[PDB]
Amino acid sequence: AFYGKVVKPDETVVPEVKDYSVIHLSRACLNNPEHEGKIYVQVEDNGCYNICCLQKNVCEDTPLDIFLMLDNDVKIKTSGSSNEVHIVGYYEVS
Amino acid sequence: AFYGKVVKPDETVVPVKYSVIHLSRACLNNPEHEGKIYVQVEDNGCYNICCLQKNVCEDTPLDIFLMLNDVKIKTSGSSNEVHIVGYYEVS
Amino acid sequence: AFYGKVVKPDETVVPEVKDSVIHLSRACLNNPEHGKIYVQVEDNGCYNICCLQKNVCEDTPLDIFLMLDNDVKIKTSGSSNEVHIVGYYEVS
Amino acid sequence: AFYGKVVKPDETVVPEVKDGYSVIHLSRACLNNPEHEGKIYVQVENGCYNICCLQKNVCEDTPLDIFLMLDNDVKIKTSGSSNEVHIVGYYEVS
Amino acid sequence: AFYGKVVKPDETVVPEVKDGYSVIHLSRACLNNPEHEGKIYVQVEDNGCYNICCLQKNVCEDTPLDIFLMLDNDVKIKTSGSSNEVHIVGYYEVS
Repeated sequence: AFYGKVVKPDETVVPEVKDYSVIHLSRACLNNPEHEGKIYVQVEDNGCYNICCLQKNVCEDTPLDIFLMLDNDVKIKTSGSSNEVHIVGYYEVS
Repeated sequence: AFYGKVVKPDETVVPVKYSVIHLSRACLNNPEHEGKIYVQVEDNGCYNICCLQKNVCEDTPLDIFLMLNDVKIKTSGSSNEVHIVGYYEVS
Repeated sequence: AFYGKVVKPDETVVPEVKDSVIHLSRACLNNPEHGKIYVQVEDNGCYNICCLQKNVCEDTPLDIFLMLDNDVKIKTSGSSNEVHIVGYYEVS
Repeated sequence: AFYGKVVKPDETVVPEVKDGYSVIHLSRACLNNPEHEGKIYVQVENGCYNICCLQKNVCEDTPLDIFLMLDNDVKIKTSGSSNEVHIVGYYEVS
Repeated sequence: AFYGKVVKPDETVVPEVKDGYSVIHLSRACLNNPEHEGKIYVQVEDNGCYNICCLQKNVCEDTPLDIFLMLDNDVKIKTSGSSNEVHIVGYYEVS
């Protein structure tokens, strides 16, 4: 079960639950970005923690290994430069 | 069961030997054009898996699973070919 | 079961025990202001698990298993910038 | 079963086939005090695909995750600057 | 089951065999406020001596690893190059 969402800045994504109690993040990647600053991908659980940092041309992508419980209503957001981030992974149970 | 295809820029790849396919690397090959190039997956939308650019970053390892969901692979960006490599898998 | 802690410099953290094992998945800086900073675990001996700096490398993935019962310890050493540890919990 | 080979430039490696083991997994590639400063590719041969790109004092090592079928008598070679490459992995069944 | 060792430059390390577990997984190699400025390689022995990674003071101080070593093979780990210690960190695993 493939998972993918494009995380627009100032849009907070709570991942939709197809079927699967958990979600696994495998990749984060920018998309021909315009703003030239760093951007953080964050999960809100509480507390709000940085899972990765992208800064346009220097580092446009990074692998991930993040498990998120969907029943825990985990939240995903960007905070740095105003750029969209492409999340890619797969669904998983418990 | 080894998997490998060279993705020409103006070519969209649909990978079915096994049920799922695991991507292990995308890598350039003596590229000539200098801009960035993205590797993309289409499964209900079109998502970037990685970004490659001559000199800056010519390859990256991958850990992406795709259900053989009639997923599609394409490159976007520089007029450069990209070597996708991985392996097949059941369940 | 998601895990996350912000390890302030000169605060030594023993990870919270959600009802047994913990896997470290990421270490990452956060708009740092101040050189290198190391993330360390003190399992008897004290081992560097990763190295972060302001401009060269602000985050890195991790793949570390830690026993919570073994009272393993986490600390940063070097430049005084906060580090976001992120991972997930696991049993046995 | 540990696997290790030094892939000299312009010498084609077909990994020795252990009886019992059918597949071989590549886990890491790394340079060794290289002399020529150009880039070098590691390749596997249906077709001949670049599995990694290494370069002196720029990117000397990389992790790998390549499974190769031993019965298919697949081939490994480096193609670029005249530098040797250290492949490390393990033998495996199914 | 955590594993960690600091490989001094003059030392060949054979990882301790914790019974119950059979394999050992290397997760990281990382320097520790190094003093010498040359590059240093992390190597595994056996018949051969193979480089798993390369570390240097200012350019690249750590790298992730994903190396499986069978404890049955009593493999050896050493660094060769600049006189710097390298912190190997990982965990034990069964089968």
